[PDB]
Amino acid sequence: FQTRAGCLIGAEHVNNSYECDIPIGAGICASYQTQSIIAYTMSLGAENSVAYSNNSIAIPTNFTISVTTEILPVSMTKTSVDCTMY
Amino acid sequence: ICGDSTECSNLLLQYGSFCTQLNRALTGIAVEQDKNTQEVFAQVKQIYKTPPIKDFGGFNFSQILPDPSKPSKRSFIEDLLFNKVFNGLTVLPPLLTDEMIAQYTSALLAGTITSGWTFGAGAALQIPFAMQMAYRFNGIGVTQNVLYENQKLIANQFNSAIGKIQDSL
Amino acid sequence: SALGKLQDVVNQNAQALNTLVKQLSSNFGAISSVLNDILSRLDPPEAEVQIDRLITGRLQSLQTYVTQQLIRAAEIRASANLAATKMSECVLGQSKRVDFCGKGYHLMSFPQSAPHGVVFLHVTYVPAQEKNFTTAPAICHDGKAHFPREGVFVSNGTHWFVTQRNFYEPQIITTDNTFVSGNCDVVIGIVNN
Amino acid sequence: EAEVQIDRLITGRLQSLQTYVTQQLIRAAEIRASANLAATKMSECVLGQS
Amino acid sequence: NGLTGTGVLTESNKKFLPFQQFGRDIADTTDAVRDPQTLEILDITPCSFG
Ligand SMILES: *[C@@H]1O[C@H](CO)[C@@H](O[C@@H]2O[C@H](CO)[C@@H](O)[C@H](O)[C@H]2NC(C)=O)[C@H](O)[C@H]1NC(C)=O
Ligand SMILES: *[C@@H]1O[C@H](CO)[C@@H](O[C@@H]2O[C@H](CO)[C@@H](O)[C@H](O)[C@H]2NC(C)=O)[C@H](O)[C@H]1NC(C)=O
Ligand SMILES: *[C@@H]1O[C@H](CO)[C@@H](O[C@@H]2O[C@H](CO)[C@@H](O)[C@H](O)[C@H]2NC(C)=O)[C@H](O)[C@H]1NC(C)=O
Ligand SMILES: *[C@@H]1O[C@H](CO)[C@@H](O[C@@H]2O[C@H](CO)[C@@H](O)[C@H](O)[C@H]2NC(C)=O)[C@H](O)[C@H]1NC(C)=O
Ligand SMILES: *[C@@H]1O[C@H](CO)[C@@H](O[C@@H]2O[C@H](CO)[C@@H](O)[C@H](O)[C@H]2NC(C)=O)[C@H](O)[C@H]1NC(C)=O
Ligand SMILES: *[C@@H]1O[C@H](CO)[C@@H](O[C@@H]2O[C@H](CO)[C@@H](O)[C@H](O)[C@H]2NC(C)=O)[C@H](O)[C@H]1NC(C)=O
Ligand SMILES: *[C@@H]1O[C@H](CO)[C@@H](O)[C@H](O)[C@H]1NC(C)=O
Repeated sequence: FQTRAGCLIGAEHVNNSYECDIPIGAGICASYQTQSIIAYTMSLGAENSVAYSNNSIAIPTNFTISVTTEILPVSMTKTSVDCTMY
Repeated sequence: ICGDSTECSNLLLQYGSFCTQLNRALTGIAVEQDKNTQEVFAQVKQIYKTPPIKDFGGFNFSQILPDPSKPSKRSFIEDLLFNKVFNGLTVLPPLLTDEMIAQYTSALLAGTITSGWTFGAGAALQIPFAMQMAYRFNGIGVTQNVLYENQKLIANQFNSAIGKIQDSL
Repeated sequence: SALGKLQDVVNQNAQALNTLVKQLSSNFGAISSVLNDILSRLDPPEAEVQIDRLITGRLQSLQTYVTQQLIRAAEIRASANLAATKMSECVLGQSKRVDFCGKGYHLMSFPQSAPHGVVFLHVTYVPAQEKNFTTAPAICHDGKAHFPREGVFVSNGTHWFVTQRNFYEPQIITTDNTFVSGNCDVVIGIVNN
Repeated sequence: EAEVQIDRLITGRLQSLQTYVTQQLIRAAEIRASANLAATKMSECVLGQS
Repeated sequence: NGLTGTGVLTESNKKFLPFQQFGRDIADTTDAVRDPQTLEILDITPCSFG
């Protein structure tokens, strides 16, 4: 199969679009489905038209409480090398 | 360094692993270039589309909305921007094409024209565009009647000021 | 019972120290990689020429290690400054910056310590189960235009209410939740009620 | 005699390649901060009112 | 004639000047040549790698 990233051997080119799994490049990704290795154009997401008009409004009637995590590196290992003994 | 000659290539082995380090460094900076784009543009879950009949209270977004007869389905102003700007060396392509990034910006732009700031906090909830403009006027400390009584003037000023970006570029 | 952004730092630093250790076994164009085997079977005038190539190679190894540590410490400092700013603005206050403290309307945050980092637990409010309604900018009554004080005018199909904009809680339109400004002939979309 | 002359080229070319790779690390660390600011402006000016 | 290299030679659409014997581009790599018997100029392309 000929991509714009190069020539790809050993993967079948399907026609459906999934989320990206292993990036090949120039818009192509690969994944292990079903049992074989397939290559496809990635999808950006599901489509959605909003019911816009000039006198319509959507107002929520309930809510959820969400808790999510965020991880950040603060520090690293302090190392010294004696330049002469090295 | 050697250019396919076994004499130079054997002498090079005496230098250890300098050339595995250099490749590791360049690979580490070529992966983060795609990470850079993913975090600016993939800020939506859905790809939102704008309605076919576009009446936004007098505001006119036609020079920044996608144009089907154009290359890569870009907006009119995204085109002016794309027109203004061997031996062991290769260039790798980016993971997202330019078509994909123009798709991402048109989904952001249709989300904001149509739902205000609600789609960045949850599900998109539609609201008429002038009522959204009135909420934004409230957010800077002006009352809403000042928008509703000056709607046509505010819309004309906005249209005429979007028309000047296009000239200056 | 995830942490790859912390394991990446550990792995990159171990991978650099391993390369520095392993470059101690290259000749760099000398006869031996071990200095004692040049010293034992050579005399000073010719030991010196072989020792100088080892010195040259090992100095360059060490300099590459130190430059790449300096570039990586500057990336760790930006991360720690961002984590300090999140600790001040997300744990010691409530933020209005969108997406700064999680997805949704920030309510609060809790810190937790990690091996070389920090984990923030962000509590946010996410609205749910939206319904459709008809809206109007203003109400017209007695030849006057009425605007909501804080909310929106909504119709369930037959009746008009005021509600707050994030939670549906309909109330009667009175002179206590509205204010007046002008006639009902200038604003585009007034309804009569 | 060609070993001594090939090593002089090897040393120079290695130096030049490694200078190229250092200056790219320093330039990428600057592009990274610009993209981090662009990601914050997309959140705070496009999906909100600042 | 002494111009030594390796690659794949194709026929070209350049036009030298009668005294010019080979061409080179920016970065000064040889990308064309004249052969000394046909008096025809040939494009030089590096042999695929990756
Ligand atoms: C929004 O503004 C654009 C101007 O950029 C209007 O489109 C052009 O209008 C002129 C004047 O009639 C025409 O000559 C062009 O053919 C129009 N199309 C272009 C330039 O692509 C557009 O009509 C405006 N929208 C509304 C609803 O008025
Ligand atoms: C508000 O009303 C609109 C328009 O009536 C609804 O939009 C529908 O969206 C679906 C998408 O699955 C379309 O197939 C329908 O044609 C649309 N119109 C309908 C059902 O009349 C929208 O779903 C409504 N919103 C809510 C929250 O109920
Ligand atoms: C819109 O809401 C109004 C008021 O909530 C509804 O009118 C009331 O409906 C109840 C139904 O049991 C009656 O008992 C009341 O007498 C009605 N009038 C009042 C309270 O003043 C109306 O039915 C709703 N309309 C729709 C289409 O749902
Ligand atoms: C909002 O849009 C609706 C429909 O696009 C407008 O209703 C039209 O109003 C004009 C004049 O008021 C009529 O000539 C059309 O026949 C109406 N359309 C339909 C389908 O009935 C409405 O005027 C717009 N403005 C608002 C509600 O303020
Ligand atoms: C809302 O009610 C007002 C009256 O309170 C209506 O105003 C009348 O409009 C007609 C037609 O435009 C005029 O001929 C009358 O002179 C108006 N009377 C007054 C007292 O202003 C208005 O038309 C109504 N509008 C709707 C949409 O119901
Ligand atoms: C080099 O010599 C050969 C002959 O030894 C020439 O080849 C002739 O070229 C002409 C074109 O001008 C042809 O019409 C003849 O058929 C060729 N003959 C043979 C035997 O090959 C060639 O032209 C000479 N070139 C130079 C530059 O001297
Ligand atoms: C993919 O879809 C295109 C539709 O244009 C079709 O021509 C092509 O044969 C399809 N390929 C496969 C493997 O189904």
